[PDB]
Amino acid sequence: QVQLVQSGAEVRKPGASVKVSCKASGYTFTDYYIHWVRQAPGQGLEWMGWINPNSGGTNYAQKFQGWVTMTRDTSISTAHMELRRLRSDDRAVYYCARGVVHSGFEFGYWGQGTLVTVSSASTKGPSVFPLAPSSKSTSGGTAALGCLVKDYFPEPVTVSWNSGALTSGVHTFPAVLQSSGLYSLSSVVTVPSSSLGTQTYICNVNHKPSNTKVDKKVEPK
Amino acid sequence: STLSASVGDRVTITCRASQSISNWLAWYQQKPGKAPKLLIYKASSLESGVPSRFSGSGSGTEFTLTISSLQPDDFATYYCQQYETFGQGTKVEIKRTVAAPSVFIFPPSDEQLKSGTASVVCLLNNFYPREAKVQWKVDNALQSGNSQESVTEQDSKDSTYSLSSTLTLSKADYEKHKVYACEVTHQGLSSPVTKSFNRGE
Amino acid sequence: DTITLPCRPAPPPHCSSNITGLILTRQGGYSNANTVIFRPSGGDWRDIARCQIAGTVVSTQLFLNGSLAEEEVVIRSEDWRDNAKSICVQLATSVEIACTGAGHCAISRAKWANTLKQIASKLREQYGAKTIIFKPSSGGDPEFVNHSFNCGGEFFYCASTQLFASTWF
Ligand SMILES: *[C@@H]1O[C@H](CO)[C@@H](O)[C@H](O)[C@H]1NC(C)=O
Ligand SMILES: *[C@@H]1O[C@H](CO)[C@@H](O)[C@H](O)[C@H]1NC(C)=O
Repeated sequence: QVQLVQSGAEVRKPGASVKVSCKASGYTFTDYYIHWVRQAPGQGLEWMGWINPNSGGTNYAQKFQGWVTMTRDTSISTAHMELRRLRSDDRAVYYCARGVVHSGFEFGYWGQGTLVTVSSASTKGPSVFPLAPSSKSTSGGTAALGCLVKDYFPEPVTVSWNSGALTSGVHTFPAVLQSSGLYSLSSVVTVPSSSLGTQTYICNVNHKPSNTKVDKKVEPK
Repeated sequence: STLSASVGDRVTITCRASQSISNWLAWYQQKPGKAPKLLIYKASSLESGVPSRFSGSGSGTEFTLTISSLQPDDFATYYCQQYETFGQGTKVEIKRTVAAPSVFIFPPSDEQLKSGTASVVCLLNNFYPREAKVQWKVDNALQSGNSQESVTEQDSKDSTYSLSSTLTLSKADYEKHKVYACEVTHQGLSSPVTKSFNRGE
Repeated sequence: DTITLPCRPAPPPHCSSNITGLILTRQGGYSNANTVIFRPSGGDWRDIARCQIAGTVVSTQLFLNGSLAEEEVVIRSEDWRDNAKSICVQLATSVEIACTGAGHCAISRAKWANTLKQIASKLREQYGAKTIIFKPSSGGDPEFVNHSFNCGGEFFYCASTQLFASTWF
């Protein structure tokens, strides 16, 4: 079983450095090349370079020549890639890939990916605000209501409605980075209009990095 | 570069690359939030653990990936690769009937209006296709540059999309205007649907 | 003028040999600016045995006391467009390297520069009328980032930075 396990998510200040690990298992670590491919949020795959685990040699792309350093540690079968002079546009996911050939570019084995975000912001709990339903939110026979999770850092954050007892019709939108450097999302849920005057809806927002757990009750009108 | 196909349709994705003596061309499939999977190497040869409905052919500079019959598992994004160069992705989504959006608007909460920033939220729920247009209006003045949109992925059952547009104003600017409205244009709507409110009511 | 390569430890003058070939690696990323960069091989020992032109002398980057070509410089590779496969270079006329014995091995700067242009010319036949650039090694273990070899059972390491720092239009 050939598997590649990478390090967890990393948050770095701009201009610092990040060292990502990629541990190999199930095969002879020193025989096969190891590549590194980054992927922007909605953009495509970008090859950065490979490293020769036996000789230690490397071959970076010209776009990254000078900003990337690839090393390996044969005692632990782990390949390291360090990126220096970090910038805000370097926020992406970095995969390590191994080919089916000894030194082929046909990548048949991938790591799970390492999310690396570069931001100047500091850890801050979210400010949870309700999205109250009213006549302006009763398009037809159904109604809509939600919670606005605003100004938190870093990702992620979990949103629950009535402590998992309400899942049908729930939509939790992906987080969007605001101009202030803080994340923000909205989680909505659609219920019958008759249930507004009979059911109570409380959203449970949970932020692990800041250790802040917020509960807000949404009321009609 | 989006492809709307149904279960059972035939899909041929064409990749324009350089000609190779050995026809070096690889295809990949990627799911949301998952690492890519190798489907085909050397233009035509398949991969172990890949269904036979995938195939490839490459003569000269035209290389194509073909799915004989789309299954629910095949709806993803596909990349072609030639050595270290990767191409643009081609997302294959599920095709269904047109569903008009359900428009909802939310004024800023009283709890928020203590911090100095007002947030109005316009919600478009359960619609197909993804191409929708939201236009903000403040005192019948068209707005631009002061909003952010967020779309969900295609739902697993009804195969629809959901969209949220948040208008962000300062409390000084919010309390200087009365009527706030988001207009919605969609193929399912015979006319633009407008949802507005008055500040304080 | 000569080119003095720092070597550790000091190789005796009788370990001087003839340079018969090189093994290179093309830099990844197609610049599309008629510019191709070549560095010493970032490959292991599998790349050297593929060339078959290296002699019985254990050696990296440069080939010592190997087999020469006939009347013309020959360039070979398993795939020319795969930057992961090394590029074997076989010289027509050898380049003599003489080690002083005080931690330095000398090479004729004129002869090395003349053979460097003929390698850049034969590479243009494989990649088009482009500018050829030679840069130092990208890194690695001491046996591969440096020009390494053995001589009677003793291991030697020489820095070859001065051999790969030229641009040819
Ligand atoms: C190469 O051959 C010469 C001439 O026979 C010899 O003196 C020298 O030691 C050889 N080089 C090596 C590295 O064995
Ligand atoms: C190198 O080749 C020359 C002829 O070109 C030969 O005389 C000599 O012995 C060889 N070896 C050395 C170490 O110069």
